[PDB]
Amino acid sequence: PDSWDKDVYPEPPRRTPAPAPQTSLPNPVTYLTKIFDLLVDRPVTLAREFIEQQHAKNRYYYYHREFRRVPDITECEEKDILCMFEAEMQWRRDYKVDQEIVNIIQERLKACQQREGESYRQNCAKELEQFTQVSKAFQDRYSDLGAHYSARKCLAKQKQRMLAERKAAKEAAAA
Amino acid sequence: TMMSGRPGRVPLQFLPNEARSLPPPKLTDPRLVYMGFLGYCSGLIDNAIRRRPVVSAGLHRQLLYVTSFVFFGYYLLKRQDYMYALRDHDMFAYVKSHPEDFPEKDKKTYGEILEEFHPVR
Amino acid sequence: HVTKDMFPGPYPKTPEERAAAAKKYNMRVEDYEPYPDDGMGYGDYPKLPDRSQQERDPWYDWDHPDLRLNWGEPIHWDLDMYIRNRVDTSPTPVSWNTMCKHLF
Amino acid sequence: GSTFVAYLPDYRMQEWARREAERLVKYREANGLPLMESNCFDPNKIQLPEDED
Amino acid sequence: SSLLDLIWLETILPKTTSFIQMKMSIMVSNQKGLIKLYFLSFLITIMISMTLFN
Amino acid sequence: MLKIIIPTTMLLPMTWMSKHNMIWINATVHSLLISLISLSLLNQLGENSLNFSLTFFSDSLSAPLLVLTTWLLPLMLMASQSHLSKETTTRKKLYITMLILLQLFLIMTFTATELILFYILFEATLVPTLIIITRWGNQTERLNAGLYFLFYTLAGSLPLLVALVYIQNTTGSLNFLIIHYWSHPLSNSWSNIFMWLACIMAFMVKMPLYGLHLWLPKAHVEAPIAGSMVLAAVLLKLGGYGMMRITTILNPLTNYMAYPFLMLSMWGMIMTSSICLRQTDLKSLIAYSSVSHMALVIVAIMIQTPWSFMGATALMIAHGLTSSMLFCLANTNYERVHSRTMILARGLQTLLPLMATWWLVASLTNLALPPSINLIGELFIITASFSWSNITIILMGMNMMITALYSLYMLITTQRGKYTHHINNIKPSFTRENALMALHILPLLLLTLNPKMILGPLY
Amino acid sequence: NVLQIVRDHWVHILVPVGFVFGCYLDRRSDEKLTAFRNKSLLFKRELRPNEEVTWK
Amino acid sequence: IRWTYARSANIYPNFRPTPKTSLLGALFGIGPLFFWYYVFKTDRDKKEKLIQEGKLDQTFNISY
Amino acid sequence: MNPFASLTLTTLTILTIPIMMSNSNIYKTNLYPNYVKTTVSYAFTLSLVPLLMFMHTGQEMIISNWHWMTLQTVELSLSFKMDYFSVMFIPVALFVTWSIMEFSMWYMHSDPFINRFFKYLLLFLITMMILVTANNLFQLFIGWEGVGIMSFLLIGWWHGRTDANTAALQAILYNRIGDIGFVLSMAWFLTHSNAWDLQQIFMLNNECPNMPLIGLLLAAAGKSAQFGLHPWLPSAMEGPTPVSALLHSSTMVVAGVFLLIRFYPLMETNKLVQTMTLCLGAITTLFTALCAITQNDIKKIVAFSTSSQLGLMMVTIGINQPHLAFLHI
Ligand SMILES: CCCCCCCCCCCCCCCCCC(=O)OC[C@H](COP(=O)([O-])OCC(O)COP(=O)([O-])OC[C@@H](COC(=O)CCCCCCCCCCCCCCCCC)OC(=O)CCCCCCCCCCCCCCCCC)OC(=O)CCCCCCCCCCCCCCCCC
Ligand SMILES: CCCCCCCCCCCCCCCCC[C@@H](O)O[C@H](CO[C@H](O)CCCCCCCCCCCCCCC)COP(=O)(O)OCC[N+](C)(C)C
Ligand SMILES: CCCCCCCC/C=C\CCCCCCCC(=O)O[C@H](COC(=O)CCCCCCC/C=C/CCCCCCCC)COP(=O)(O)OCCN
Repeated sequence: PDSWDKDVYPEPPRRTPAPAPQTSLPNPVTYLTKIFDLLVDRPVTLAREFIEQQHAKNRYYYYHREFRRVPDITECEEKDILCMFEAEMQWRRDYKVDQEIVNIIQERLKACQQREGESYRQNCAKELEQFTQVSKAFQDRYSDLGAHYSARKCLAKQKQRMLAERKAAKEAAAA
Repeated sequence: TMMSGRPGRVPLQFLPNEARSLPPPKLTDPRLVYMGFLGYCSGLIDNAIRRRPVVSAGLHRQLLYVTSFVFFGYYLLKRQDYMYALRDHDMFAYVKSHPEDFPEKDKKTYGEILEEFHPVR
Repeated sequence: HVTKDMFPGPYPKTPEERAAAAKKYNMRVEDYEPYPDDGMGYGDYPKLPDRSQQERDPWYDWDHPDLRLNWGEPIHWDLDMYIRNRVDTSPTPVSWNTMCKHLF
Repeated sequence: GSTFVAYLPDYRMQEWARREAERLVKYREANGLPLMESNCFDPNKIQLPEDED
Repeated sequence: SSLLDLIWLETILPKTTSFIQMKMSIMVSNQKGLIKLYFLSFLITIMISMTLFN
Repeated sequence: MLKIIIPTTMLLPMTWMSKHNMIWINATVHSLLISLISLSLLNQLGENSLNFSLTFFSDSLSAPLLVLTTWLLPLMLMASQSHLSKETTTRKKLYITMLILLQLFLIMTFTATELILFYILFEATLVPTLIIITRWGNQTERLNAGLYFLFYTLAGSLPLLVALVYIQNTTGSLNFLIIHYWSHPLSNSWSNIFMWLACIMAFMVKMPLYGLHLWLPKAHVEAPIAGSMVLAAVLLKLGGYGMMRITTILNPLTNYMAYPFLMLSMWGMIMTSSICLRQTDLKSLIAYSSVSHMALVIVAIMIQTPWSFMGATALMIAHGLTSSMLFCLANTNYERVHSRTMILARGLQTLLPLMATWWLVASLTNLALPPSINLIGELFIITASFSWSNITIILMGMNMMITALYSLYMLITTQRGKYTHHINNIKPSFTRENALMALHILPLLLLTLNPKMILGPLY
Repeated sequence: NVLQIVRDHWVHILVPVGFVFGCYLDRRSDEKLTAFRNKSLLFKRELRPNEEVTWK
Repeated sequence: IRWTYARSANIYPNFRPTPKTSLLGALFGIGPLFFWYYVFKTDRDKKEKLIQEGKLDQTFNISY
Repeated sequence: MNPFASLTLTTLTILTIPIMMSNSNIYKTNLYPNYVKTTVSYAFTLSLVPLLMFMHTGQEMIISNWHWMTLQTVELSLSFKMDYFSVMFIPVALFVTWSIMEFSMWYMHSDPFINRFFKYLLLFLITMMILVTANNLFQLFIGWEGVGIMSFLLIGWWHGRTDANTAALQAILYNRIGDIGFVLSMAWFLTHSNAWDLQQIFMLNNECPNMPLIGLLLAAAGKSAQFGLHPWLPSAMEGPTPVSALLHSSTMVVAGVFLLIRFYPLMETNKLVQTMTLCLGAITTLFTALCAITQNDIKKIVAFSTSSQLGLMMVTIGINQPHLAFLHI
């Protein structure tokens, strides 16, 4: 269905083997499914076509809102409140975006697990690795900020992380 | 602050002439309407005390209370605004005449300011 | 309709007020026994037997058949603890210590 | 009032965040970028304090 | 209910404050109305102020 | 925001100029209209807030509380309509005026851009409820209950004024936006410790914290039905709202100053729940259950994590609705028996079956049955505490267990068994009471369908 | 009957009048804080040919 | 009426500070609080030490 | 397309129609029990088809239809799992319930509130279906609490009897003791695996630690009336015979064993928890059989027989044979 992008939500070909009856006994499954189509799937499709043509009679559009990039907290003065406000709003929007990214990865992982069945432990290694990477990135970015999270606290956390990394690298090089 | 000893102050002036250079308060000022409401409440209490119909005992007396409260409130607002203008004028004059006590702080960016981070756990 | 003087009061110290409290609580003077005079504020109220409400006579025509109480009789301090829906102290065919030893 | 609350416009920007996230993951997967980045702000813009200890 | 809520938690904050305030009020207000003691205390506090805050 | 305040103020001249036999009708109609208007505030943004003016603003945390406060007044009027039948018209108008003033003060309290204005209105709310409790109270202990309720709060809140003026003198402003944006860490100093205590105690005494909760059972037992309603639904949430707003400036001291309080709640939410098992008064039982729930909310606020905050907001809303419903039920029983004791009226399901259904639904909501918002808040706070420390669950679990017990106790003692023989003045339930219970319960199950409206700004 | 029911039902007009008056007060406040209209860095937009203000 | 009044409002006027009541109140009101405080302080200190040492394996711990 | 999903959801959808009609006029007549029984029979004969489809091919599906809410990185949605266990347990449960309601139309003929009794039976059936088909821990907890509260309501059917009330409260007490462990497991899973959806829990836990499985075992012991928490099941005989026959003998009780079956991939990676499960099952079955040996009331004897069977099923769970335990269910 064109309602969603296929690349964002990748799916396997899932080829299905053709029926190969071995005995002469007619399986009731096929009779039940045929009567199911005849009694359910036809009126439903008819009503959907009617509704779709009614919608086609009156078409109107809605658009995705675009946001312009604004200077962030690292290029903000100490007590300048306006640019601080803009940086805080931009940081919050970015935060929501990363939360939705993690949501997409988690949905991918769950779908892989259910689809591959009892071979999931070997057939979903790639999704598990992607989820591990995204989870590590998100935990590094936004964990332990607190209930009153803000851009300055995230910046301070990132700065102390760079301090730790720089000290460790200097010590290893000078070891 | 103690602006009692401010030089060039007339001993008993409610409003000096230099107070006429400021924008007068509007008649629809919320403070004036509040003063009128206080006058109306005073009239209602007066009617209640004398054991009279509270809402409609004397319309003339309630009108007099409202008008007197509005008059005095307008004058009080003028005086208060003038006093605050004087305070700000003295503030700015002093900071202008004493640059050594109010140095310009070097504007520093957050990207070069190290703030300690306390994790919440 | 309740006056000030029939409400529970302080621990009785003289036999006169002891008999007065027994009369207030609708029980015999010889049967009346207040709680000990310690810090806990039991006070005037009588120390009724710790028997549960379940083991009361099921054939007596009580005024409250479900709770098996009579109107006007003194009420146990812990009545809500024994209401036949909670802990009961009815005798059991085997002694308590034997049952505990066997299960343990 | 219940109907009014049910059909409130998405002022919280849920679908906007969904669509932005979809475009970002599509771009980063097409060009090979490693999905989310560990650093929220680029290190080129932070002036770190030299220790010289 | 009885020991903690009805006895000790009531003893600590409310009852202690009430007892202290009642006792202090009794001590402060219990004067016979004699100007003799009043002016004696006036003299004492005058000398205390003279000898203590300078 | 003035579109809500101005009609509430106009409620007073309407009430005072109404006919001698039409005050209730107009009061209820226009209170419901004001609630409908205030429903618009639920539309919130993931961004900062809806900053109406320099004096008022709204947030995703203030919106549910404002909607609940506006919805409460019609219910309080319907509850108070019964027992004020033999009252003079002037005194009924005074009572309605007190209710309207209390609602107005709460409405301007929950917006409160600036902390000193918040304190002014949050202390102004003390007067109408005190007058309600000490004037239209049945018992002779109403005076002592009013004194306790007044003095606990005033003793708690007096150092808060000093702390707030000190904050304004040092930092320079008390506007919440500037306070959040210019927030700075608190150094580990004795001065800062006493600063923290002054800023926190005023709100923690009104939650109420365990050990500071002596005033609540009294103020609940001696108050009339409207007083119990308002003090159980919204006036308890003033402390939680205050702590949620004020904790932005207390970091990182709160990381270790919260230990004495957490314990007091973590143990307290157990102890009071056990108190509920042995109670001879319905009102006292519900008051102690309220203390337990608010102790859990205190734990959630002191943990200071996002899930904790959303759980605390949801629990505040759900507890307010359920407690008001339970107190309405208890008052309906009292107006028939005039005794306010649990063991006198028994077997009421045989006599009043729909009231028995209302009792069952109220108990199930208080029992935190899924998927009600009560359980949503309870579970969120439990998970956040589990992340705080894996051992907490033990206490939490115990409380949950005990909770269910006493709830069903309250359901079984009053409604099941054999009816008491000598009570024969049990008239069939009126339409007014049944409508009150329906208007209490339907919003809970409706909010269950859209939890995001009551999960706070951190959703 | 008009001029008879009015003396009893004029009081129902007060609250809706308060609401509309309330709306006007909110609008008055909005005009004052127009110091940054079409001046925020995020929403800096060139006006339409027949536009004077971004919002009112 | 007597039972309810004795259960509710006749406790404090008949309450006298005694060594038994004082000791029981101190125990039952202070012991549990400090005991739970010690337990939780030890647990959280151990967790903080493990976090600082880096040996905790907090992977996938996103919601807190 | 794919009638599996449509029929599987249609069974649960039509199981709820008489609940909506409970305010209609049919609820005030004597035809309501027959109406509910016919609805249950139709639901069973409709549900017989997806089981046939699975038998032919092995069809399994997850249906995440309604999105309840999203909490940062967690997403809670209305998801139904229709794997082998669900599509096999639904027809058996519906058949048993149909037989029980047909029997109750005779057993409870003299009860003035018979329509309320059938309404309660249908509500319990709906909550059990919700529990069985649940895909995330929140929906499963919803069903877990629904079956328990419906058991409380049905045991105390004669509210004028003190023993019925105390038995119902006892059942609530023991089930809440199990709920402690259930909530511990939910908190652990959302804290560590960052999801309540079963697929993520299965992916992220290759070597499940002791604590979540301990919580699950405690919940299963509480609801299945194991040795530590057994007396509630025999005391739950204060209720009517039809209620005991369906709720306490063959359906609600097996909830704990079913929960342990649902999480069998994680159970097989823990060796201590399996040992505890086996030991608890063995003590439960022997203690209950020993009790049933000398009992004199027939209902109590069959209750102890059911408890012994549940203990045997837990023993099967302990030795890592989940499908055999489901077959025994
Ligand atoms: C942000 C705040 C917003 C609002 C501000 C709040 C205050 C507002 C009002 C302030 C005071 C002004 C009026 C008070 C005068 C007192 C008179 C009185 O008692 O009432 C009788 C009178 C009616 O009775 P009556 O038939 O004439 O004769 C009866 C006798 O008078 C007397 O009858 P009686 O003697 O037979 O009965 C005795 C009774 C009567 O005794 C009393 O009622 C005394 C009055 C209360 C004392 C007020 C003291 C001063 C005000 C303090 C305000 C504090 C605010 C801070 C919050 C804390 C609250 C304590 O006393 C008792 O029952 C004793 C029991 C004690 C109970 C507890 C006491 C609590 C009192 C605290 C009240 C505070 C608020 C008052 C609200 C208004 C009350 C009228 O009431 C009125 O008519 C006045 C009400 C307002 C009139 C509205 C007209 C406007 C409508 C048309 C224009 C539309 C406007 C919009 C414009 C656009 C439209 C086109
Ligand atoms: C009694 C006998 C039975 C008769 C009834 C039989 C029929 C059964 C139907 C009853 C419930 C069955 C469940 C069916 C649910 C369908 C409706 C639901 O899906 O809508 C919800 C909508 O419900 C509302 O969100 C919740 C109601 C609002 C709650 C406010 C309460 C009213 C105000 C009163 C004062 C409040 C006081 C407390 C302070 C807050 C959630 O929808 P959502 O997925 O999201 O999006 C809607 C569609 N969009 C995408 C176009 C927007
Ligand atoms: C239920 C009743 C509860 C009542 C409230 C209990 C909490 C009491 C809070 C403490 C009282 C004083 C608060 C002061 C307001 C905060 C302002 C502040 O913190 O500024 C400090 C000032 O701090 C103080 O001065 C506080 C001193 C305390 C004096 C009053 C003592 C009151 C009793 C204290 C012990 C009880 C507190 C906890 C009680 C718990 C509730 C029972 C720094 O001032 P500087 O001198 O300029 O800085 C020094 C560097 N140049």
